[PDB]
Amino acid sequence: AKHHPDLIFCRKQAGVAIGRLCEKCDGKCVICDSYVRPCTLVRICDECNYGSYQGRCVICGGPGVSDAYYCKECTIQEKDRDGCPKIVNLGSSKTDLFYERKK
Amino acid sequence: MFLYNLTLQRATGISFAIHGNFSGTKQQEIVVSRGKILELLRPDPNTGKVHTLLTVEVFGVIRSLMAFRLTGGTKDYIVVGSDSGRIVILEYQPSKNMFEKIHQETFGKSGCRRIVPGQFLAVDPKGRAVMISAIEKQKLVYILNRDAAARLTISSPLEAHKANTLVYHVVGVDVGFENPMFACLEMDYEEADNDPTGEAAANTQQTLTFYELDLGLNHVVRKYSEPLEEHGNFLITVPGGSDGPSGVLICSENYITYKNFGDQPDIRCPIPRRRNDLDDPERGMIFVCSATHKTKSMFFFLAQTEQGDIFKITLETDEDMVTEIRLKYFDTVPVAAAMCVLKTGFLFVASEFGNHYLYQIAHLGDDDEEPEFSSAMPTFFFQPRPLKNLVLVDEL
Amino acid sequence: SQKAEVIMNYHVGETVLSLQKTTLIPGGSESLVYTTLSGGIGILVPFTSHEDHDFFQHVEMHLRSEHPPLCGRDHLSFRSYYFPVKNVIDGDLCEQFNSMEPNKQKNVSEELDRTPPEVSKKLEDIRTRYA
Amino acid sequence: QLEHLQSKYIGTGHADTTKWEWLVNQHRDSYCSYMGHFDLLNYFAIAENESKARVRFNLMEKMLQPCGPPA
Amino acid sequence: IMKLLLKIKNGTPPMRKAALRQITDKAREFGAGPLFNQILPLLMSPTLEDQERHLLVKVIDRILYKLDDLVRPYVHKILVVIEPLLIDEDYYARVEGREIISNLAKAAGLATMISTMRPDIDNMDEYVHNTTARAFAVVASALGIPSLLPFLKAVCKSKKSWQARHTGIKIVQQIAILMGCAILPHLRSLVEIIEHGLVDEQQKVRTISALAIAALAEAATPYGIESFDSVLKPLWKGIRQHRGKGLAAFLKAIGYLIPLMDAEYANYYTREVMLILIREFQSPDEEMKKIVLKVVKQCCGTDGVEANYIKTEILPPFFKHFWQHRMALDRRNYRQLVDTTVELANKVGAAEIISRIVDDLKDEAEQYRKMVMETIEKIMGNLGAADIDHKLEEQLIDGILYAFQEQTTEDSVMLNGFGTVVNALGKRVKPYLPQICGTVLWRLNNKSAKVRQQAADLISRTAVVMKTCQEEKLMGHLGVVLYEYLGEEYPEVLGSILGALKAIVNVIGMHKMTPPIKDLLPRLTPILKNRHEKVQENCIDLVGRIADRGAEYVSAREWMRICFELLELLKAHKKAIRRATVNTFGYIAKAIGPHDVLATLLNNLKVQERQNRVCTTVAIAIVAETCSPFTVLPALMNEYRVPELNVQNGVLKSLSFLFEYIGEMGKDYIYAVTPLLEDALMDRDLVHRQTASAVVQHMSLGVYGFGCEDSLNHLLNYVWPNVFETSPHVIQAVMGALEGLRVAIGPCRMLQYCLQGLFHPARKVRDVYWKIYNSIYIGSQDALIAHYPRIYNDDKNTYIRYELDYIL
RNA sequence: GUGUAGUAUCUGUU
RNA sequence: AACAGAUACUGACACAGUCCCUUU
Ligand SMILES: [Zn+2]
Ligand SMILES: [Zn+2]
Ligand SMILES: [Zn+2]
Repeated sequence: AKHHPDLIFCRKQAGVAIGRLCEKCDGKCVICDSYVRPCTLVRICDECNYGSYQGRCVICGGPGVSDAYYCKECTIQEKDRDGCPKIVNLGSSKTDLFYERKK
Repeated sequence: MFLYNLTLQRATGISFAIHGNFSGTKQQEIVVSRGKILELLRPDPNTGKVHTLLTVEVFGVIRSLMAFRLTGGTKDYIVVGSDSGRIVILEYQPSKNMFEKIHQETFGKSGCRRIVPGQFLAVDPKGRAVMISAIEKQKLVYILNRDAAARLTISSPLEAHKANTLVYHVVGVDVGFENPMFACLEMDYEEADNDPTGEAAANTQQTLTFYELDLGLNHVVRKYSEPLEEHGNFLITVPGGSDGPSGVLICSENYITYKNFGDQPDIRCPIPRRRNDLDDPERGMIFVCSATHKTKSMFFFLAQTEQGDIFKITLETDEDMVTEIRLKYFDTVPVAAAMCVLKTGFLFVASEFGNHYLYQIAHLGDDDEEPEFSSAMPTFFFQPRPLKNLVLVDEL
Repeated sequence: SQKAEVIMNYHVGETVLSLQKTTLIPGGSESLVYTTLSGGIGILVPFTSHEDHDFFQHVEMHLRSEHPPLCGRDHLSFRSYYFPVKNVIDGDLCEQFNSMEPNKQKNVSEELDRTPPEVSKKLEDIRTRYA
Repeated sequence: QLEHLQSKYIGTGHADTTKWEWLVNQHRDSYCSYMGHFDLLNYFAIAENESKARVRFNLMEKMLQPCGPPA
Repeated sequence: IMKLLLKIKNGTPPMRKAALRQITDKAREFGAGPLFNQILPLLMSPTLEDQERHLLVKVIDRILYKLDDLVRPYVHKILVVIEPLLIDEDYYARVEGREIISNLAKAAGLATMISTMRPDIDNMDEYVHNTTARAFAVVASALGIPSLLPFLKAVCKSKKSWQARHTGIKIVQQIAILMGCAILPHLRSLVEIIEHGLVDEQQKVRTISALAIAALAEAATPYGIESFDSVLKPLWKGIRQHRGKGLAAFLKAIGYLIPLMDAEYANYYTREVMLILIREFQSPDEEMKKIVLKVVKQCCGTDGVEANYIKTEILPPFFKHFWQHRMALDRRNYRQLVDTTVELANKVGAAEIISRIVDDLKDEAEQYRKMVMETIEKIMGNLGAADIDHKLEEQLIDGILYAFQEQTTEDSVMLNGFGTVVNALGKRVKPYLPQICGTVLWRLNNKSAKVRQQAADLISRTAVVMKTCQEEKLMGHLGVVLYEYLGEEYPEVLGSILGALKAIVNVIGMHKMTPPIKDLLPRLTPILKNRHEKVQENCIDLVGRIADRGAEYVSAREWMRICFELLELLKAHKKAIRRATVNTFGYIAKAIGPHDVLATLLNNLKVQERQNRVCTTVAIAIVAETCSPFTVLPALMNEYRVPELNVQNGVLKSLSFLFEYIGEMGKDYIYAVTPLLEDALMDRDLVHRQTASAVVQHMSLGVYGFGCEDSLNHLLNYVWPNVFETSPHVIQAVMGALEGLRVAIGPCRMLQYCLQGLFHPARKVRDVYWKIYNSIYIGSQDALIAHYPRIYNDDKNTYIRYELDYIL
């Protein structure tokens, strides 16, 4: 997601695994969050696709439902040839929201 | 104002001319690579004429080309490294007369870059792994395997990066059912970019390095690294395992050397010089290309010189230890960028500038009038003469 | 002071050492014949109608869409290697239609609102006229 | 973060970058490009009577220490 | 500093954030010493709830990131305070402690922290030992394990006490647990370190060594069998000579080791362990039972074993000893038994297990019914229904309806199982459909409004199979009944009914829908005002479906009323409703002319709600896309002239969205919007330039390849002077616009622009020019090769590429 | 309505 | 210039989420 500067990409060398998206993140681009013209499949590194993490959401980590894709603009800009777009951080909004809810 | 591009004649300049069994039959074909055109040729085994079957265009710059076959298989494949940051495996279809893409994997950006692999395409002699490398710092290893449905599969790439290094040539080492290994002509530049005086630019020499692919642990590690004497330009793979020994032949200026890891004293043989040569003695002398004709009875190498002389290298060895290298003058042909010797006794010469020729080997050139040269003998000279071991049958 | 405007760009992929405009076949139209350092001989020809231009552009777009380059390159990115392509339609990609599989042939032709024989004739007519 | 992406790639500079190393990168990339394309190598091998293997070897040799020693 | 910490501890979010920024930036200069001296007691203060602890660990993370070297004399206290956070029941707390310790490790010498943690290794407390082991695990995960291998090798053989060896093996196990498959290159060293403890004599070290080797085998699932070669015989002896906990640990280790081997080793070792497994099936302890269940499922899921072999030995005792009702209490045994049964079904076949279990499918117990329901549902999901015969499917149908008709409480398990079974059967469920319809209708009738929603979900699930079975009359009757049921009060049941209606409408077309849409849409109109998420979602999807495909049966005045309803609905707190709303606006603007809808949307750009205006702009762009752009573009450009700032921002954002939506057919509208973009890009306000840069980026990416560089050059000339800004959002917009223009125009023009200030004397300009140059360089450097400028060489350095000057 | 990152413009005290 | 207060704005930013190793 491009709306949170704190998040961090893994972007290691990609493997043969295919990324997945949950219900909330379905139909989006893993780089810019765009609903227009999915173009190319998303692949992730074998460290991300291991054990419990297998078949989870690329963006937030929820249960995987549908495949991930790159939008046409990212493919034109060759932003797809950069490594696994899996997010490794947990974010500041999520933890604070959880703590506020569990107040 | 719009224009429409058309072509009347395609490029006829060969750059890579690998050979193998692509039709799945007992007949061998040649896959030549123009600048951007992929073409497949079948020489007539009775009249010697060369025919063309497929002339597909790929819309890209082909930088490397090699073929392999899986152990126990009959049909070879084609591996392509190009300006696109992908590696592609192809397969010929005699029924449909087309090339089918079997696999493709992306590893980086596009274009002929410095730190994006695609220059060198070494492959394992048995067919268990393939390696793609860049001129600098980037080397990736893929593992090939077969499934229960008789189809090839590919694994995730394994990285073997190395900072501040340059690669001259990469070849696969015939290890004989052991862990696959790759040999490269590396050369470092870290310190030379930090010496204002400039002597660190000198005293820097190439190092021959071996990369062993650990199948059990699924990672690649470099084991041996020995400095060299001269600067090599390309390597040759020596058939090993059950037939012949392992190791690689290193070609340098005015020399040829055999090296092998573990325990081996290297053997060097100087390149014979032409008799009554009119050239300036200041310049050196190197090889340009080579070939291999391994066979059940024995194996021999071929090599092409700058002047255009074909030598015939034969390795003499003990039960398992190599002793000397024996060079002999075979014939002379126009300078070529790639040579290939097939069964039935044919030689295909892909000239780097001009027409292409096909020769038939009538004699192997042994114990003939001309003498032989050896590393055991304590600057040899030879007299070039018209063709004796070759007969021209076709011209392209 | 005064500057000239670029009206066309292309990337042949092979160094060109001769450009010369003349007529090749008697009774035809003149064209810009060029020859390259690798041994290729090509021509560049203009369209005789706007409908032809739009038709060929749409055919090229569809073939680029469904018939990608064999070695994994991007055709538009290849033709824009140094400068973005301008006002040139690649005829080799367009003529690659004639050797494609029948299912894809009918699919593309129906997207063209034509039958495959009509597309073949239309592609052949310009070549047999200019060359 | 954009700066992590650009840091890894080899060739990128920053504020405290000198001219010699910038042109060294330019020359190395130019040599690699010459090695890459084919017809440009044909041009170089026709302009001077040298085989393509010799031209490739010379270009590889020039990769170490181009543009002279540093300051 | 104390005031800032107190303000962060409690207060309003704005002043809290301000105090956080101050106590970061200025307190870095103030010093780390007093900072920690005042912060640590707050976290170590007892009886403190989690909010203050989270805020304090956040501020410590920030100051530690900004102050790296100065925290060296405080690592002991930082570990004391943070280390208990490693053991917690909260995933977030565990994670945050993990990166806290990782950042501290990366900001301190490894030897320093190793020496700090040495005195705490020799302890027997369940807290200190485990926390220290996990701290060592995360520290070794950072910095690379080879830097810690010699220390572990030394400490595993310590003769001061056995507990040092126990801690070493536990550290290895925790490293395997946390670091994962990133240990494969260094497997043999750890195996050699732990095998000595494996072959030891004390029970504790034997058990911990077995656990660590199981963890290593689990880390290396497909690889490493050769590295596991000095431990096979100790395990195959220990299984026979041990009872109790050690036997369980050895069984776990061998079960994890089994999948790695080849076929012959697999079958030999799996029977050699099958003897003890069959012996241990009747173990009174539940932990041993779940362990042997895991082991047997691992053995079954291996290439080595054989279907008939498993059928002849494993199946009878397993079914006799495990398929009972006493195990239903615990969740772990529930999961393990269900998954093991599913894996066995995958191995031998679906029928061989379904025929065994369908008989007791309808057992009087409820938990047993849940168990069989889940097992059958998973088996049907994987295998399907090709292996089921006539009698088997009849029994399955009778059992599933009998179980579903007796629903004590709310349970998604039975509904999911019924849906999976009916979907798997397919056409074969045709004779059973009327009974299902009658039962679901009866369950939908009344009864406390708790089963009606389940019936609605069930019919929404089975509508597709009734469609494939050619039973349109029954689903039409169900649809009309749901139509009279549209007026009930409870929100969840209403949402379920709406979902069922939407499913039916999708299944059977609107041309022959038994309740006509002319009566359905006016009924649905007042429902949209219900401020509940569950109702609103399904209502808006149904309305959008009707608008998209059944727009022929509705009058324009009704469309205008529902358009006002959608304008109200654009205020929802959830994004899916807003996306559905904008799609409905697009469908309506397709149904009618794009004039009445445009006026309503254009008048909504003054609601003083940021997300509402963004949604309205997206809706305007969707209308402009579904209709032809030139119909609505003059209206937007005229609307741009309103003196209000938000209206202009909305117009610019709508233009950006429209240019993103239309890629190729957007070159015909560059001229129309060029003067407006030039006006927007003027240095008066930041947001105008930001949004104009976004428009430029999207347009340049869209028109790429079609030769529109002439106007793009002018737009570049107008957008370039904005790169010397400081606000991050404008910076991001400008960089995106520059990248898009580089793609559309070419690297030569951008290189010419950035080539002048690349060596500027000012330090604050070179960095910006270098960022721009790096962005240009990473993409298409091979063109930069041909676009470089000629440099004249110096006295000692050659700067001219003489190879390009050769002439033939 | 609330919380997570940022930004701009005004006013008071040194 | 520093401290503090107030008012506006951007990010198709988010809304019982759920934790998916927590080890003997
Ligand atoms: Zn990753
Ligand atoms: Zn998600
Ligand atoms: Zn995208």
